[PDB]
Amino acid sequence: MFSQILIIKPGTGISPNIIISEDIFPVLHSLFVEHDKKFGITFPAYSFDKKGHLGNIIEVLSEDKEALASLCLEEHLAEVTDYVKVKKEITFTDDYVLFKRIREENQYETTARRMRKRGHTELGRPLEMHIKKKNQQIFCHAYIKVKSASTGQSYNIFLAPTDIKHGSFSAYGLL
Amino acid sequence: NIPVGYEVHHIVPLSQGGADSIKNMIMLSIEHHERVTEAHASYFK
Amino acid sequence: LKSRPENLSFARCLNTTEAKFWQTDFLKRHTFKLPLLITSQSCTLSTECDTLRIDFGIKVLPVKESMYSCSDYNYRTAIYQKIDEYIAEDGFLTLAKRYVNNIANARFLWRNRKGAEIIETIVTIEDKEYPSFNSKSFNLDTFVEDNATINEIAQQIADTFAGKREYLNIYVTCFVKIGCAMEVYPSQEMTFDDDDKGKKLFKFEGSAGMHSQKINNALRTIDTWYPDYTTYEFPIPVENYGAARSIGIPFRPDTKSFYKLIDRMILKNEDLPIEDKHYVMAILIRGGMFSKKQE
Repeated sequence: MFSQILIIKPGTGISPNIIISEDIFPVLHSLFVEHDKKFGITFPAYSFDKKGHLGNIIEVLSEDKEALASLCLEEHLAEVTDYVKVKKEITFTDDYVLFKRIREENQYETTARRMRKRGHTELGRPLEMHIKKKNQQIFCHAYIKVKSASTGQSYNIFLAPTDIKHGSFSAYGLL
Repeated sequence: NIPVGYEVHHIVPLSQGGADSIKNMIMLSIEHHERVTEAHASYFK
Repeated sequence: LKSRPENLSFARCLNTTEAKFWQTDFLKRHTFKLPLLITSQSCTLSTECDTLRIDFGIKVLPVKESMYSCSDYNYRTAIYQKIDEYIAEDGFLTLAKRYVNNIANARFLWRNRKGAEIIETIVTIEDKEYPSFNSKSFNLDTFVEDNATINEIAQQIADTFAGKREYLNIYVTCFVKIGCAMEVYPSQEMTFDDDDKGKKLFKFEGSAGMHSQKINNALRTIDTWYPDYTTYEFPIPVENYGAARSIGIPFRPDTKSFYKLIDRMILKNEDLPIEDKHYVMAILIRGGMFSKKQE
């Protein structure tokens, strides 16, 4: 579990979330889908509250030190030197908190046709306020704005830390 | 913070002279709140 | 001299004009310029040109007579004496260099700075075109005092600050290349409306522009002598309590809030380190209504 660290430079003029969702996330997603994807994403500043604030520090994890060396995080990122800082120090970490995606209900009219094409009951208005239940919690965690690379759209990825120390990672990096 | 699936409901309705004091409400389930509200609306109105 | 007077108000010494945007091409930026209209409105750059141009100006006045209102003559004499001591000590060169460095590194571009491939700013003083700036090669935290043109502008602005001339006019223009048919980020306005809560951008003279307050806030981001600076290593905008909304920690909450420094400087007449003098003179440059109750 060798870990490479990136620090978001504060007091610049752009919120750290925009820098995360603009340049770092597509680059790491492309590097993950190019490579085995075994690298994991860690946020060693997470602080859940009434609102799930993200933090300021990015960590990437790998089983192999040479895998992180070949990932070449020092390479590229030559235009974000004034916003994020990379360091050439990689070491095995004692703690590695993984993050899991909490993808959920989409919308009313979005799910309307795909629920009527199988669930022919046409329930309509009642109990669909249950969706207003679930989002009420899910709109309290940290998320990332990401554009759909393939299907020409954009959506939000909601994530939360989990206690499972090992597993299979997604294309983005979540467990 | 407020627990998920639980809402604040006053035992004495505010529309019928309820009080905004600590001793006036108890948290209830997401369904039982609706049942109490519908029963009170049916009784009064 | 036992307390601050009932009325005390200082006018600002660095006035900034509102900005406006234009569209052009990098190879023909010296020839033509096209307006950048506003299209939940959201502005965007046209599909032919690929360069955005921002023009604005600064008016500078001397600091000594910049005091607007005061209630006691002894306080005015004490303030004038301390300002004279600061002038005789250094000569306003450090703050001048920091301001011209904030101009040079183009901190006023804000969100439009990120993602650009080339930036070039031109500053003209008294119909004299100074050499151009490559604003990309400028770290946001460095405060280098070695550029020749930076020193040339710094001497003039410091001389205008202290007592040498009654006014100075600075005109700044900048070309930033972001690509073709991209999106720019103008300023916004208040939303007291109960309906249509979408963003309403700033429409200055029909085109798209940026507020003068935003440019001034970007320019006066030179405070580094705050406590715990070695634990953070980034300049903050100059403010009374030193509050920074980017993080959420007031770097000068009680012991280094401007009121107690000015009280110790004037009423107690105690000597201060040069960092505190820099902070107090920067605050006086910004201006305010540092007034007091009847006690």
